[PDB]
Amino acid sequence: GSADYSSLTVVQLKDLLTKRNLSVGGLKNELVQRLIKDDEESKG
Repeated sequence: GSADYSSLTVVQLKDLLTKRNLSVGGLKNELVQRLIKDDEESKG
């Protein structure tokens, strides 16, 4: 009922990815997919 990257504004998606040593390349949805796809995969 909250999630994170789910749908931040392109400014936040770029902000977390910028600080994540990983930027977001693509449209707003691509940004959303980059954070969630990168977040779902990267996780011990």
